[PDB]
Amino acid sequence: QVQLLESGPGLVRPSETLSLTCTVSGFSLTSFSVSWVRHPSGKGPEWMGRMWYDGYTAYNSALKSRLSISRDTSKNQVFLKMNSLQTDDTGTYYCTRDLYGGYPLGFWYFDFWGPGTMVTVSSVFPLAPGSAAQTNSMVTLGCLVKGYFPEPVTVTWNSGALSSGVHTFPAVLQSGLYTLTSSVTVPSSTWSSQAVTCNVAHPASSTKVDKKIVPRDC
Amino acid sequence: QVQLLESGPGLVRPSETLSLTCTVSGFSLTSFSVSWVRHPSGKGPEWMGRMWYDGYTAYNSALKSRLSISRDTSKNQVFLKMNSLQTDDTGTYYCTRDLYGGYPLGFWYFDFWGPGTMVTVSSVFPLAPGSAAQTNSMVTLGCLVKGYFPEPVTVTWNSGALSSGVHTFPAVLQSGLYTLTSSVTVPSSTWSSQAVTCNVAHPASSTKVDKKIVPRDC
Amino acid sequence: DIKLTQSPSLLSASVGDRVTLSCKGSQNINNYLAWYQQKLGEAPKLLIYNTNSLQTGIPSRFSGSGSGTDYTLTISSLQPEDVATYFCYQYNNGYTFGAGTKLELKRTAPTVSIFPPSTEQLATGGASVVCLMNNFYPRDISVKWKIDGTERRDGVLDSVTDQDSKDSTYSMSSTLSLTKADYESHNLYTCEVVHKTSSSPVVKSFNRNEC
Amino acid sequence: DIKLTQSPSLLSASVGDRVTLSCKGSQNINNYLAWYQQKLGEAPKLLIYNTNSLQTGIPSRFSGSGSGTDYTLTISSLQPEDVATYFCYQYNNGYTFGAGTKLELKRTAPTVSIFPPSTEQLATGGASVVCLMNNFYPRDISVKWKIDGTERRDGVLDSVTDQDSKDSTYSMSSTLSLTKADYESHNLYTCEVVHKTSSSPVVKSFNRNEC
Repeated sequence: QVQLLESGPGLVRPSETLSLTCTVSGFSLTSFSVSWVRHPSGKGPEWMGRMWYDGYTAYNSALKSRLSISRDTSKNQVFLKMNSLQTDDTGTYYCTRDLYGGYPLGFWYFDFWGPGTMVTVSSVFPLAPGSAAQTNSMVTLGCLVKGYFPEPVTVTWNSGALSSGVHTFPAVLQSGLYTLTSSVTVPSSTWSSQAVTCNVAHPASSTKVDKKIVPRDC
Repeated sequence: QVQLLESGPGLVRPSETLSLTCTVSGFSLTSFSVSWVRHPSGKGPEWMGRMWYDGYTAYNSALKSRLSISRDTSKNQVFLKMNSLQTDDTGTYYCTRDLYGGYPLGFWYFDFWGPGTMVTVSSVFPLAPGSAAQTNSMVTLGCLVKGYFPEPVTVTWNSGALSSGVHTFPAVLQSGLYTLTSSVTVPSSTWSSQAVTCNVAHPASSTKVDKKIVPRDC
Repeated sequence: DIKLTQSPSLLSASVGDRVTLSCKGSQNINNYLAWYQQKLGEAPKLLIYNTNSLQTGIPSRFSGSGSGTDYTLTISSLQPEDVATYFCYQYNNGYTFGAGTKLELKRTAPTVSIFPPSTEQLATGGASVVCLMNNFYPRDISVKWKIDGTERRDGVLDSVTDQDSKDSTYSMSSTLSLTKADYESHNLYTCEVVHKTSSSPVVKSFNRNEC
Repeated sequence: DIKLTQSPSLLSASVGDRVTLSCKGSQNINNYLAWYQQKLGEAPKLLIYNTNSLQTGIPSRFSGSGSGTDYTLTISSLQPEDVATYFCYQYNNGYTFGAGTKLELKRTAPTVSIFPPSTEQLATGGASVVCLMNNFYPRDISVKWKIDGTERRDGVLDSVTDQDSKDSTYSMSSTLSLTKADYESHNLYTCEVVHKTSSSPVVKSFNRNEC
């Protein structure tokens, strides 16, 4: 019954100050430890600091000088604050639960683009056969989420009741903007009678798009 | 890589003595100059004194008679002590870096309600729909941060993972008290399933309120 | 020292529009002038200095010119994130700023929503109703606090926010406030807006124990 | 602290195959070592901990083993959903991870389909066509975006996704995008594939106002 959710800005200007918030369920911050671990885009995990059960805090020497952890029982949170970023503090930052030395649960997951620019909502256009595919059980659809940045998006298909045959490829970088293109397979039966729909989200642009993804007519 | 942070009282009784602290980063106080500049509430910028690289200090004739600057290399700070304030000296005070004549960098920003009165923690009541708004993607919510002094409070919704659509109007004065009301705007999806919360902070009354906005029931 | 004068106290144009800003000292400023840009709750930024020289990061639509006394900052291609307050600083004689010059942009339309007192906010003999108006333009709105037919035109204050780094609109909160008393003394609670964007007026309502 | 080393950086075997992964500290780590698995865009999973001790969910093909300095994670029966990156974490001295070690299986076979712009996607001065290219085995392929006859080479950009948890295949989606314009300057739109798990390629096509 242990959670561990982490909130924080999606974008931070360099120079600035990053500040996330671990918000624990299922236990007591005075009877456990929590710490911050990051995955610097293009690197392996790195432990940053640890926030003891008795208030003491320890920092990764290297990351110490500018990173500082603390907590607030009453509301049940452990906080970061890292002043004087770089571009190469970018990536997803996680907070964890800690036992005899390592971490049993925790880690629901959290990302985190630090360049000097801003956001930019995603642009969702469907993907469908130009007549082509018809009677084969089995037809693949898709749903090109384009032009968004800092970083992820996350589509689900049909309110995630699909799942197999779902296939969201990574995304590459344009004239400074990210775009992907996720797809879905599915028997012809479901994709008449019954409707298949993608269902986009870009939480640093409170975007919550949903494009049904009907058959082409021409 | 140049920083320039300024610490100082929030409130100062009249008569008293104001005293701030420029705390430089990225340079050497024996190889640059630093000065104090202010923005008297309801007026334009005013240069106060300058603290050379060689120790000499220079004052704005006008402000000279009661303002006096000095520094402490070792710890890297440039100080300001201004004896005999008025309610005229109110407003944010900044310290700067200075080249060939003017300032390149520097300026973090730091306020000064300077009256003969005391603080007053903020009062955080929620803002939400009398049933009203339901299915439209977009729901606007908010918080009413009330009855606090001196300036400033700083609201951030969902630990600042929101941002898009975050609106915090400036505040107005009451029977001697400030109160402002920041608001947020989110897709109805995110309102239910997932929780939107504002975060209040009132530095000179070490207040750190957090009011989650649940949906009205009536 | 020298007094610096920034002629157009407030000036507004539109993306694309090339704008020109002024500042003139009361004594030959012998080309020692600098333009610092503000931007609500942020520290001033040095755009150009020594009369006409782009700082190491300010874009090129920025440009300085002048001769003792009269100087000028011109933005050849108003961008939408240029809304700011620009101050000129003169250091030939003795370090002085300028009143500054606000700078706005163009576009037009609104949006509304009302909010009653908190189950908390109430339980305190206080009940504060609010009417918020988001991302509207032009800056000119009008508000109307009316209760059951009524229209209590007092006990209400409101603010506006600055023009947007993003979609050049304004915003405006306004809150009428009263007792847990007469606020209890009514079901009905309405606020008409009125922009231009519309002739017929905008108005959202609410009824006591309803939410 | 201790530096952890994780010898084959990348190692690939086949379902069934019993694999063995290494990690060795620069100082006796006695026996506090932990293996965390990561699996692309998920949070790492604790497989075993202080040296050889199956977490309460990890199956039993996982299994720890070592003595100060040198440790080892073997997977006695590689399944297909084990491709991931495994990191070893050392907390005897000071709390450091390892470069990690990829782990790919091995297998073989493709599958394709093309998609022109959206009424929408088109309607705003742009057309982006995009050939998908699902659950194919030898990760390497290679495409070719034609156009009546024409073969525009760029203005495309693709990805491939990771090795499946389930059916150890990759996938690869790429687009080619234009102006709306010359889009709207052809009827013919085609994409040849080319794998291995055919000599003759593969290519699907698509004609303007047809769908």
